[PDB]
Amino acid sequence: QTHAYHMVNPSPWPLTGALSALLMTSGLTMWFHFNSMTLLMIGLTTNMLTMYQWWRDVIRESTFQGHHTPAVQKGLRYGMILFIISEVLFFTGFFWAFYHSSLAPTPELGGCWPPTGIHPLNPLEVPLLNTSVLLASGVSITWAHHSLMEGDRKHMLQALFITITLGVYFTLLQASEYYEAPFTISDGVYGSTFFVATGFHGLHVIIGSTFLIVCFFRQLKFHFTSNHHFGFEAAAWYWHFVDVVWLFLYVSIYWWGS
Amino acid sequence: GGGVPTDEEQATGLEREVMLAARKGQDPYNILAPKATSGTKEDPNLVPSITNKRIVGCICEEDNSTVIWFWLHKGEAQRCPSCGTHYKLVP
Amino acid sequence: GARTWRFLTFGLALPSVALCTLNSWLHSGHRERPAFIPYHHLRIRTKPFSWGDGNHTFFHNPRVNPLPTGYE
Amino acid sequence: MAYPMQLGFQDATSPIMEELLHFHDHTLMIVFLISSLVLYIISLMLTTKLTHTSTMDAQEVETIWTILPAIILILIALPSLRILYMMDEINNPSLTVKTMGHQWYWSYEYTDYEDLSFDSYMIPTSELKPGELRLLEVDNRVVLPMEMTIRMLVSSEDVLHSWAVPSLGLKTDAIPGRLNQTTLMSSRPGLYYGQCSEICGSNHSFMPIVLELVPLKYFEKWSASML
Amino acid sequence: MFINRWLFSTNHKDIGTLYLLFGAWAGMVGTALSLLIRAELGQPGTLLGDDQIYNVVVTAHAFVMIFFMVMPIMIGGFGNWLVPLMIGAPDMAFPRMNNMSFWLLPPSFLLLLASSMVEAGAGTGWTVYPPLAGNLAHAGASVDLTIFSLHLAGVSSILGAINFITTIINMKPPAMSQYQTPLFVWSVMITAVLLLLSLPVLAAGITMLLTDRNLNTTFFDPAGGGDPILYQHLFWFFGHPEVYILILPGFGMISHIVTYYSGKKEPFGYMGMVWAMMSIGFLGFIVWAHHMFTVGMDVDTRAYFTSATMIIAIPTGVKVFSWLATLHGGNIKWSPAMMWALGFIFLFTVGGLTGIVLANSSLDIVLHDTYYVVAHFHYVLSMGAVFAIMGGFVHWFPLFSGYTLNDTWAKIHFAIMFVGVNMTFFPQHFLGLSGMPRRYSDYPDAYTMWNTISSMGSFISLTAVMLMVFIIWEAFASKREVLTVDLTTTNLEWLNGCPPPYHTFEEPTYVNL
Amino acid sequence: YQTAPFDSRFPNQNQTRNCWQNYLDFHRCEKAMTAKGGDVSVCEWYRRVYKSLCPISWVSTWDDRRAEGTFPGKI
Amino acid sequence: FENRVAEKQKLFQEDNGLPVHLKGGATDNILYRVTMTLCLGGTLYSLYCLGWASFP
Amino acid sequence: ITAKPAKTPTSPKEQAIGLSVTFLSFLLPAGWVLYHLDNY
Amino acid sequence: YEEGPGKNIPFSVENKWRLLAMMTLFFGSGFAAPFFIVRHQLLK
Ligand code: HEA
Ligand code: HEA
Ligand SMILES: CCCCC/C=C\C/C=C/C/C=C\C/C=C\CCCC(=O)O[C@H](COC(=O)CCCCCCCCCCCCCCCCC)COP(=O)(O)OCCN
Ligand SMILES: CCCCCC/C=C\CCCCCCCCCC(=O)O[C@H](COC(=O)CCCCCCCCCCCCCCC)COP(=O)(O)OC[C@@H](O)CO
Ligand SMILES: CCCCCC/C=C\CCCCCCCCCC(=O)O[C@H](COC(=O)CCCCCCCCCCCCCCC)COP(=O)(O)OC[C@@H](O)CO
Ligand SMILES: CCCCCCCCCCO[C@@H]1O[C@H](CO)[C@@H](O[C@H]2O[C@H](CO)[C@@H](O)[C@H](O)[C@H]2O)[C@H](O)[C@H]1O
Ligand SMILES: CCCCCCCCCCO[C@@H]1O[C@H](CO)[C@@H](O[C@H]2O[C@H](CO)[C@@H](O)[C@H](O)[C@H]2O)[C@H](O)[C@H]1O
Ligand SMILES: CCCCCCCCCCO[C@@H]1O[C@H](CO)[C@@H](O[C@H]2O[C@H](CO)[C@@H](O)[C@H](O)[C@H]2O)[C@H](O)[C@H]1O
Ligand SMILES: C[C@H](CCC(=O)O)[C@H]1CC[C@H]2[C@@H]3[C@H](O)C[C@@H]4C[C@H](O)CC[C@]4(C)[C@H]3C[C@H](O)[C@]12C
Ligand code: CUA
Ligand SMILES: [Ca+2]
Ligand SMILES: [Zn+2]
Repeated sequence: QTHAYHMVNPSPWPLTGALSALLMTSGLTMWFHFNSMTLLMIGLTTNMLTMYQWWRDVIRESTFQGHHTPAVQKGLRYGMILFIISEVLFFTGFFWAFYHSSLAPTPELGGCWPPTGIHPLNPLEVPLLNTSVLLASGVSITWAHHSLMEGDRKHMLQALFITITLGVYFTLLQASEYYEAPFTISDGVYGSTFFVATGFHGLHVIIGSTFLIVCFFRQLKFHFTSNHHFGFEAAAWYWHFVDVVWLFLYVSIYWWGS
Repeated sequence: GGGVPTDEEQATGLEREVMLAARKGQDPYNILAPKATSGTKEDPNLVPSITNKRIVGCICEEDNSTVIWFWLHKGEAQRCPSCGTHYKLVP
Repeated sequence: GARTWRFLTFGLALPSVALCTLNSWLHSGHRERPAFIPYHHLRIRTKPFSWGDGNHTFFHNPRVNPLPTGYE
Repeated sequence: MAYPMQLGFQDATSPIMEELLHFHDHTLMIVFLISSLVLYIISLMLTTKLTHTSTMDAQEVETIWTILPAIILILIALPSLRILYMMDEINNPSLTVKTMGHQWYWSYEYTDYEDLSFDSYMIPTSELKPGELRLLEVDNRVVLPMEMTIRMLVSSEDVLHSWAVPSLGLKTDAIPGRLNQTTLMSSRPGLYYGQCSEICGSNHSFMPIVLELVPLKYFEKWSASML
Repeated sequence: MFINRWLFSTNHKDIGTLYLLFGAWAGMVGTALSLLIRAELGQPGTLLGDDQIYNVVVTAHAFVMIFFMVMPIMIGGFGNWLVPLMIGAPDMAFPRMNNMSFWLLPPSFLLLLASSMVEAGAGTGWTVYPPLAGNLAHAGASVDLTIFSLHLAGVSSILGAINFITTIINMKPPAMSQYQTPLFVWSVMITAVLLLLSLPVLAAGITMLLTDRNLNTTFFDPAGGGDPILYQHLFWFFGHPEVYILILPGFGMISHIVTYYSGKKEPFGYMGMVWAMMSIGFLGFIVWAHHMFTVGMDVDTRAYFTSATMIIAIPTGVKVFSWLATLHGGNIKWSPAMMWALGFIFLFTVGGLTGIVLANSSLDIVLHDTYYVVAHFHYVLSMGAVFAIMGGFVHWFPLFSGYTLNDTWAKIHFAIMFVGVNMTFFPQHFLGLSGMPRRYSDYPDAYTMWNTISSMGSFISLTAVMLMVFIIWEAFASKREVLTVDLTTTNLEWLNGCPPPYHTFEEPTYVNL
Repeated sequence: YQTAPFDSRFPNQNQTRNCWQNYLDFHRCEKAMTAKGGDVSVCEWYRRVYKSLCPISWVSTWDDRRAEGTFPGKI
Repeated sequence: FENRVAEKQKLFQEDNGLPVHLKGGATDNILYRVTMTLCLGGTLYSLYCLGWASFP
Repeated sequence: ITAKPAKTPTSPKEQAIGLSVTFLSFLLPAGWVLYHLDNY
Repeated sequence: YEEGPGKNIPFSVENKWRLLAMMTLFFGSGFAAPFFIVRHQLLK
């Protein structure tokens, strides 16, 4: 070959991933309707195995085999931006649902927002703390990025550890707020919009934290150079996305919706 | 405050080949667009190849949307069948 | 620079988190639960939940989450 | 109702349906002309051995291709939006009737004065009386006064339905938790038929609408007799 | 070796071939569903059952034709085969992720066939509106299996969109600007942008439907303060872009076919064609509520959606006129592919024009949820999208296979299909204007003549579909190997031979500035 | 009184809030009159309008919920 | 910790014809076999579950 | 396009067999189901 | 991997009669499926 692009070795992970999607969806069907978690637990297991081996192989191809030329790296940058755009439009659907319900509250709610019988969380208590936590994590991840570009291994690891700690703190605070909330997902469209929008956000925080932990262990193993570290850049972009979604949730659901 | 490898230390495989060739001003992996000559029979466009034929696309005039494609073979210079521009294979 | 972003991490960002942690700390402690009223737009049950007895939400808190029939 | 081998709209029973027929005539002339011109030009491009295969300049001709369609669209939109705003105009109804969609029948409520309500079900094929229409007759028709502005309000007590009467130009979706309004005015006495116009399950095909348009005095006596 | 090649592929051509095989199989399923519809409608009275089994068939017909036939053939099949060859790229940007876009489709299809086998099926319409699609009126697993089918198809297409956009932006020769890529490549890039933005909104909406059905949410349930109309907005915000996704790759194939069989080096008005496709893509996001003119929205909202919808005729007309101007002065070759393309230009124009009729909210009151809508969309889908697929299939079959079709059989095929689709759908205009509703298993007696003729049409189309299978068999059975192909100087995908080697452009093209 | 007149507050196809507002207004009026020992006859207009516009099942359900203590509107 | 990347670069560039998903050695084969066995076996179980759910 | 003569020519008789088998593969199973609708 | 006509496909075209059987089964199964699903729904 005399181009710079990556011809990938034939791989089983696309098929295992597709079958994991069949097992998770047929598994959710079996859980919702036939009172059984068996297929779902097989699908989640095969999905985790597939993700692990697929991304392991991308690290082998890049760090170990040198297939990530600038042209390949530029493709991955576009791929991650486009993926983030698709996730923004997914959240847009949930914001649309929220504004539709809250701007024109129906007679069943008492014709008011919040609905009769809903006692919202105080946005100045744990939700404000959660806001400070994710904003702080956007600062610490930026410190980590600069440390890596400047060749500073110890400060990169410290800044990334702080970022992950804050992601975990957010997740534990949200778990506690879920438990303490006097309203539930079954509390009409208020509970529906609140828990589905914040719940998909929480999942994305867990995904983003996991991505940052992968970057932490790769950094511990010296995979990143001061100039070549796309996995870290992608995790940082994803992490900023999770921050920005939170700020929109905070202003929309917790503050303006209270 | 150090401990992060450099590309110079740790880049490998094709990434390293591209890095080292670029330091030398060389483009073995076709990252850059070649600059045209006058394209006469005396001053043909020189087309590198690792084999005895390569596809050429000729953008005959600036901003043409239509690219003209043809195999250029080792031997005497060939002409773009649209604009007559000369190309010569350098295997 | 890294130096500037570390300065912001320790000089602004983490102090903000500490102040908001103080603020949440101070306003914590259980507020009284409201009288139960069996409003038809709340405690929705169109299908049993796929866990427990079918009538408890996933992070049911007995202190503040009544069932359709009221507090446990 | 529709008749065998029908090509176009049911004859108009309301002034707005009349307006829709003339607007459809205007639009269809344009559709015919554009379809015909494209077919003709295709046939013209394909019927000569003469050739011209060198690069052709596009900008002059693209002016015609954009401006002439833009003018045609304006010539459709102007009468289109005149009719849209005519149907939306304030009218002052004499009567309000509600219809509620159900699986699979319509109920009607005339509650301006008395609590009058009833259910309207399709006549089964095996029970049709000689001369009656398969899948179109109901047991209890929606009796209404002719030559009077009527407010119809439409909702559902289950899934989506849609309340339609083509000869009056009516189709209003029946949505649970929502009260949709339309106006009905018949120029003529008679029987005017429609059918459920949103997929609603097993008997979607089998929950029709029959309006019975009569003079006010007859409507008043029917109303009293239905209490 | 067989498993490594066909289950573990990282090759754009083999993955394209898998998509074409999948889409062909899906087309047979969709055709059988269409024939069950027309068998019921071809005589008054009930043949199969009440509206439930009938609308399970209608629902499945639509999901199969759209998600399993058209999108996999146009995007997965023609896109994977042709896009890298037309830009001189050695494969797709993400050649392993490409394989997962393919392998998500068999499971998606399995979930749809499971939906129809369990309980009483999903008799909802392909729009899956609540509350009919909810857990009271459609209790049990069928609708949840349909939702999960759509989730897997959506992920397939979202990852495919990321792959196509990245490939087309990042993997051209360095001298080649976006304004030197072929129109088919533009048509796939624009389709991929529509998929990337539209499918996540569908995903959000059907996820809300899933939680209403299983987790006691009330997004769409008025008892909890929800609104069935919210579901319609979310669905159609996806659904209008979806129809542009179905046609845009067809427009790209028609531009290549008309150019090729006109003996031209280039389509007329390249930049106008690019402008037209980007304008259609953009306008396709701001018009969705033309699917909702009877739900009770405000008059000013109806006026806006009427006007914005009509605007799409302007860029679309530029494309139609530019195709005619491409024919103008051509050395016309009356190939089977050219016949498909000419059929497309005319029949797509007719369907586009009945769309303009429907864009008028005042007239749409009377035409909504009638066969007039069914006539409109089958002119653009069964005579537009399908004619572009058949033209591209007969045009590029020799590239993909290395063998030729029998051109006389292919012309016979075209003639039969042309008669059948027109006999099927033309009379549905009359049924619509006279008020026959959609999604009816049975109709008042007055509508018998046109339903009878329409059903006779559908049987002619079945004869065409059966003949197409025979024609593909006869090509592989006879093994006429390709020797020479004209116009390779302006059709790069042909320049590596028929079929091209597994690896093409290992040495990239030379293009200078 | 023939039927509910055009109300500029509710000029569009969706008349849900027109029914709701008149039901609330009648019951608020009835409560204000019964409280002072005044005359519910003053509330008649709101009663005629909500009876004209409101589905029987909506009124019936709202009445049931007022009696249960589960009506979510302020009266 | 120490930088052992060069040792992994040598292992993963060995000219042994192994695809990247098996090039780590015997552990890769085991994890592949576990993954594919759970996938194919789970898929057969999902088809049995359809068979069951297809009848009252 | 130009092409070689067929490597394995398919005679009119062979085409009649292929066309017949293809049509029967579509028609017989559907035919059996639709014939037996009354029984279902 | 094998290259060239008849070799870049997951099915054999070595024997036109075996191929006719495979194509018959392939396209015939897709066309038959909806009829058998309708039969299945009617027999509940
Ligand atoms: C791509 C989309 C598409 C296509 C092609 C078709 C094709 C056909 N459709 Fe339709 N149909 C829809 C999408 C489509 N349909 C949708 C979205 C609905 C609405 C559903 C709802 O209301 O919810 C619908 C509804 C619908 C109805 C209305 C049902 C009702 O309201 O009760 C009818 C009625 O006759 C009908 C009939 C047909 C017929 C006879 C064909 C025939 O023309 C089909 C003939 C066969 C083909 C055209 C070939 C197919 C195969 C290929 C092209 C593969 C080729 C192989 C290779 C390239 C190797 N369909
Ligand atoms: C490939 C698929 C496809 C395409 C491309 C289109 C294209 C268009 N569609 Fe259609 N449509 C469908 C598939 C498609 N549609 C489907 C499936 C449904 C039903 C969904 C369901 O309910 O299940 C539907 C429904 C639908 C409705 C809803 C009707 C209702 O349910 O009551 C409307 C409303 O405006 C609409 C309009 C249009 C318009 C204006 C275009 C325009 O893009 C057409 C533009 C083209 C032209 C106008 C022709 C060429 C132009 C010229 C030659 C220039 C000169 C022309 C003029 C000056 C007018 N269509
Ligand atoms: C701390 C934040 C992290 C969240 C993790 C917690 C739970 C499991 C996973 C959640 C994933 C995210 C969203 C899914 C939807 C619902 C969960 C919302 C978040 C949540 O956890 O909500 C809880 C309800 O959970 C429930 O019903 C539980 C429901 C569990 C089953 C989930 C069903 C999944 C639905 C399928 C998803 C489809 C994805 C589509 C992909 C796109 C393809 C195109 C709230 O508890 P509660 O007791 O009602 O009220 C609190 C009272 N004290
Ligand atoms: C309880 C929760 C369960 C749900 C499952 C999901 C959970 C966790 C997933 C966490 C994501 C982990 C991703 C790890 C990727 C590791 C591979 C990697 O980072 O690979 C990098 C390339 O990036 C790349 O592929 C970029 C790869 C990016 C992909 C990540 C996208 C996020 C995944 C979202 C998954 C589902 C979200 C949708 C939910 C609705 C390798 O290039 P460099 O880093 O430049 O190294 C090379 C240098 O060493 C050379 O000197
Ligand atoms: C109800 C339950 C339904 C859920 C069904 C779930 C569906 C499927 C199961 C998913 C299994 C995922 C397994 C991991 C896939 C990783 C893909 C990846 O990371 O792909 C990368 C490309 O995409 C990129 O970067 C950027 C894009 C990365 C996207 C990664 C994963 C996406 C998974 C879900 C996304 C849906 C989005 C939600 C919003 C609508 C790498 O491309 P490759 O071609 O591999 O390599 C190219 C080589 O040069 C690398 O060295
Ligand atoms: C590695 C491959 C080989 C391993 C194969 C996996 C074997 C697992 C089979 C066990 O099946 C389980 O049975 C439980 C009870 O028998 C179910 O709990 C169900 O019943 C419980 C109580 O009976 C409820 O509390 C739960 O909500 C409910 O899901 C559970 O769903 C289901 O998974
Ligand atoms: C590598 C291959 C992949 C491994 C495939 C493994 C398949 C075998 C799983 C065993 O099957 C289970 O049988 C249980 C019967 O005991 C079911 O119990 C469930 O159904 C019971 C019915 O009695 C109820 O008591 C409960 O809901 C629950 O225990 C459960 O659903 C089901 O999974
Ligand atoms: C919409 C797609 C389908 C369109 C129509 C297809 C045309 C039908 C083709 C013939 O199908 C066959 O017809 C036979 C009858 O002609 C059936 O035999 C049935 O009738 C025979 C004669 O009475 C008996 O001997 C058999 O046992 C009995 O199955 C036979 O099963 C069936 O395969
Ligand atoms: C001793 C070790 C050296 C790493 C190395 O250079 O190989 C150091 C450098 C940075 C350290 C990490 C960072 O200081 C951040 C964390 C600090 C906590 O107090 C312990 C865990 C924690 C995650 C540290 C673990 C470990 O001591 C690390 C990883
Ligand atoms: Cu009621 Cu359709
Ligand atoms: Ca029938
Ligand atoms: Zn040239």
